[PDB]
Amino acid sequence: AGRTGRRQAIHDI
Amino acid sequence: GHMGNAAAAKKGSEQESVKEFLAKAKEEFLKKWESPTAQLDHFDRIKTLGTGGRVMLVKHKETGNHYAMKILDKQKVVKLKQIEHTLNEKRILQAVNFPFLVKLEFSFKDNSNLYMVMEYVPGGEMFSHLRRIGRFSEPHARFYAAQIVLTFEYLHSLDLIYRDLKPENLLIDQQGYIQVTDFGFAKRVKGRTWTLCGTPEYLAPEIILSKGYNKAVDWWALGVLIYEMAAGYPPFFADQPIQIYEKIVSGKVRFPSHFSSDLKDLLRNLLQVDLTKRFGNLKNGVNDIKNHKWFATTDWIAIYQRKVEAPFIPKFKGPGDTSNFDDYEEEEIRVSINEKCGKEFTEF
Ligand SMILES: NCCNS(=O)(=O)c1cccc2cnccc12
Repeated sequence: AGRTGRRQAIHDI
Repeated sequence: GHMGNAAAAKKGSEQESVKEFLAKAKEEFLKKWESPTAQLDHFDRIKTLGTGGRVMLVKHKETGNHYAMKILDKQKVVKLKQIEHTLNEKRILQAVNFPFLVKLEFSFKDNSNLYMVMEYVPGGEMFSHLRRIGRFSEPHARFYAAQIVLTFEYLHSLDLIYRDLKPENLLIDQQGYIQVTDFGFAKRVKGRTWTLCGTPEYLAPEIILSKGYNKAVDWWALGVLIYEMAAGYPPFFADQPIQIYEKIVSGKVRFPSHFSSDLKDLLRNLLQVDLTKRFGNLKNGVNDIKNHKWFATTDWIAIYQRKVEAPFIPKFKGPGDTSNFDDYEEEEIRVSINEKCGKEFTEF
């Protein structure tokens, strides 16, 4: 199981 | 050896020509970095192409050319501490020049927003096509991967780190070639940098572990991309970011049984936790990648010249066609009568 949609960038931790 | 006389010399001379190309490219980059517009009412807004900023298809009123206009809220950029990143994005895109990097055409700001007007790439995101088809065959994935290798060879030679490789940020152009977008985490980095940023599935372990890391995080990300293109899913896969991070740091990669041994070898050397061993970070530099067996059929010059037949050519229904993009909720572009964050964005 995991993320199949578009993935947002992270800016911290 | 592996190569006979003619092969060995041809490759050596090839590598020397790359050095010469890169030296000239750096001259041109630095000149533009040293001596670098429009306004909103010059464009008709048509449709939103992506959200995250927000990117809209626009049409230039005087010429009728279509463009992709990135709109950033100045207040949102300040709150998220992305001021420097957003200045990096504009300045870098303004100065680079490479066939697989999206071209910035105009940039400007108003009371509420920053705007970056880029070439419109109508074939859609690699992400959509990948999720639709499932996975790419190895030759198909290799065609795209070769373009990323060349793009990173170019960027890294300019001491530019990219830091957000993923299929969402790779657009397919009318000839089936790649356009890299999204330079918001791109940065001039001679050596180490420390910002925790990127997309979870694509982060190298040294980022997650809060190390001062270097341009080799881009080569790790290339391994993630190649894996995801060839498998249909990335190597470190979980519903929540913390679970993703735990898998990355373990590093224990498993491969589909349809992966060739050449592909697995390449990926074990890119998805290498030990930086003294990671391809792209060693004495032989990018040539460890370009000369790997999985790339033995790749004519690097022909890829650069766009003379290789692409595995997939998007259906192009005309100028302004958005049929290769998903639909998004459309929001007003509201411009306050009061200037916001003028001091923060003076250099923009
Ligand atoms: N990160 C998602 C990439 N897609 S996007 O943001 O809509 C996007 C961003 C930058 C340039 C583009 C050119 N043509 C189409 C889309 C463009």
